[PDB]
Amino acid sequence: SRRRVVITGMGMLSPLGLDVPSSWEGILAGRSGIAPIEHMDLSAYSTRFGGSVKGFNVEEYLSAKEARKLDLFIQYGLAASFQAVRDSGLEVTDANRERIGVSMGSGIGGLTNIENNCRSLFEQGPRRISPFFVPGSIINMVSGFLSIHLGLQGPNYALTTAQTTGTHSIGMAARNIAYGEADVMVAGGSEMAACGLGLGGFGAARALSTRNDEPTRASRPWDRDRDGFVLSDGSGALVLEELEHARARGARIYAELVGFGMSGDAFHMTAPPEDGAGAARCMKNALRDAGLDPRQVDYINAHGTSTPAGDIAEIAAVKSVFGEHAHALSMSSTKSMTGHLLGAAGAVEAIFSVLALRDQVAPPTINLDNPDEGCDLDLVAHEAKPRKIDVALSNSFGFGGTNGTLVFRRFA
Amino acid sequence: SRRRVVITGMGMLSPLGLDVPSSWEGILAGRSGIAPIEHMDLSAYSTRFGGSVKGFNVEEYLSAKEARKLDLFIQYGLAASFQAVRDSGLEVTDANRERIGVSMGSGIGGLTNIENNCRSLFEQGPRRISPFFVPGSIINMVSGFLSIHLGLQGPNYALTTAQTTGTHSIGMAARNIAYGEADVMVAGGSEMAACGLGLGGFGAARALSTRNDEPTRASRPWDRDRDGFVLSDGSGALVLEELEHARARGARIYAELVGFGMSGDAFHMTAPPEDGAGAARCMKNALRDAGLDPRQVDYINAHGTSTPAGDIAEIAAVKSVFGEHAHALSMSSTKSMTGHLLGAAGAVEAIFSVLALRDQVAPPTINLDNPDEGCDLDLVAHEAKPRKIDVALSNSFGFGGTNGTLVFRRFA
Ligand SMILES: C[C@@H](O)CCn1cccn1
Repeated sequence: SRRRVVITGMGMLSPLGLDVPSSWEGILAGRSGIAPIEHMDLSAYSTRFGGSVKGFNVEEYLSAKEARKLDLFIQYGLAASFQAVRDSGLEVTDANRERIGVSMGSGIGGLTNIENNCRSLFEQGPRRISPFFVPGSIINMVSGFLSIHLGLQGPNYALTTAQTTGTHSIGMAARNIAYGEADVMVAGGSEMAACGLGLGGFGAARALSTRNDEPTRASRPWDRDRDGFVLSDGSGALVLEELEHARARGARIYAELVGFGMSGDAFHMTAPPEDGAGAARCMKNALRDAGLDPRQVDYINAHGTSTPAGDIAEIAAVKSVFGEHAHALSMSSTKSMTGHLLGAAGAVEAIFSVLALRDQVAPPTINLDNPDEGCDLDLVAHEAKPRKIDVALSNSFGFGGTNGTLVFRRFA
Repeated sequence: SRRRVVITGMGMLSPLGLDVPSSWEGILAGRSGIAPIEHMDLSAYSTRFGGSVKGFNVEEYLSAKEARKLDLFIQYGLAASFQAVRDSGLEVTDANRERIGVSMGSGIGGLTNIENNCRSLFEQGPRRISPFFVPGSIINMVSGFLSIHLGLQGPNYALTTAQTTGTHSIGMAARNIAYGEADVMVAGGSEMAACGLGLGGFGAARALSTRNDEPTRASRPWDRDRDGFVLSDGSGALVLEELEHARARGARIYAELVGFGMSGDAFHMTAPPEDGAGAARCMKNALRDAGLDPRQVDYINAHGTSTPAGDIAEIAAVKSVFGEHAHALSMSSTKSMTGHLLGAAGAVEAIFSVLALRDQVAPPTINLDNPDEGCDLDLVAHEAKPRKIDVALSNSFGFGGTNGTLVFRRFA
């Protein structure tokens, strides 16, 4: 019968910090992690900035020998996973290793490594492709490498659902625990899409902000002057654990995961429907799964991408789901500060939602100077808002019309 | 408690055929789908052959214009998915569309597209990258395009667990139905990694057979002269359906999906442990999940990739799990004929497992001329074996030590 699931550990690399506390300090201070990209020459590109992880030292985690074989998205996902496992205090033993699994996902995976090997193939020949090309690039190898390093023998998989990946990863990992397939899961996502193919491919779709001359103001969810998403890198990981398992070992519990929703839009390969119908279906599924009155929702960490169509679809979905209560809850987009971590967005934002519960504060939507037509909810413009938060919801929406919603609540 | 899950539709593209019945006729005849790869200069490569899909006409499924947007692996997954839904006879309606979802995955995804867009980026710069590069390449677009085309609003996601993808996709879709999150799921996987990067990437790891002189004899699982796997393309899709839902509409039921196992080896990035400990745990988990004794198993569709370490690990796992029943079951590798479809392997092999139950016949392991040391099980060498089959397993073992097992049972 369905077990309860709590959060006992969290880990992060983001454009605001090399761990959770440093990132959250930046979130609550309204700080932007966005800057001109330094790691490559983008003069031929329409977008030349994004949210880089600054000063990442892989030798805090892995030998230089192993790090050299692994795409940055794997290095970032292992960094966040190791932080989360250490934060949990959990000791892996022969008695429990078969009951601990991992579900760390990515939207795009090891595009930097694939591009660099493609360069070798075309400039030199196939004999110069790395022997580590496949295991160092493919998306399931955060789960694989974490399992090898920590001895995790539970369910071992990876989701790839574009910008919904981190939220789906955490929800499905929670279902694994709820249904008794595991007692502990490390779940979340990682992304490092800031290579020519990533910036070029999103640039070709004209999906990205082109505010090159003022990168910290580019990400402006629900602002009338928004012009697309800001591409960002990093990772979030959470240790999910069955409630009685956590209680038995005296774990510190940050919050309980009470609800998860999925829905498909079935509308368009890339565009969200203007009325947010799929997002509304998804939230309603999540609230019913959590056994809640929608009026219990205090805080929503929106997807809030800073796209014209995305941001207004989310307002429409929240109004449809919450009715008059839409005007009482607080909703913010932390992408205003972090940018869009794609398959890691739902993972870092789940962590921000749990910290909103721990600290009783709604993170701001920075850059919300002139709310657009109909964007008239409490969007926590400019500055963090201390408030009562018993229930927090984190939404994600992606290409393919794929939607996820997580519902967290205070645990006493 | 849990609902029962049955298979009511199947669809496939393989090196043997452009549908299930053509592919299956090849399987029972012991035919190879392996040949030198055409319309591609592989002079500089150590492997020049594989399993291609021959004569695929995407305009049976999509307009030319929609097809131009999508990588071949997405085209192949949509072909299998549309076939499976047609084969099921299911009528999607406003009354059931929120109860029908999709989980079609891929191991490596859009390599061909990445390679072609790399060419443009390196030669001409980012302004020649296609606008559809991202949504036409990412792994969740089979699920996305299928949901949009058929109006499916249920759970919409995509797994990527390397060579385990198709098995995990089917198993987790079965969990969705069993636990009441959906009544119908389209599940499986697709792959087209025959590009410079795929042949070059596996080649650099010296993982591929290099038997260029006799491609049809390259894939020789458990044979003492095997020298690595054969890379193959295609797709498999199954319609999974809650039993009472199938019975109410008069569905044709092929078989019941009674068990699903997952485990992680936690051993090595690409190699299984010599004793197949992880594969043994995974099969034991799948049998416990089905409430079956190892002695009830009649037929195993092996992962059976034709790698030195993989093939011998599976023999050890089967001996461990099955004890004095290990010789009574029949175990065959259909990869002897199809080669290794990577993330689609588990999907086409679940279909072959279901058809082994329908037709009471174990498919052959072709090329098994000289069984290796300790390879003394009933490996169905050379020729199909009519036999009693009530319970059939299908195993997948992938990079990162990720394991999956499905258990199918005759339905009457
Ligand atoms: C001082 C910190 O960077 C330690 C990171 N860490 C290594 C394993 C788990 N957390």
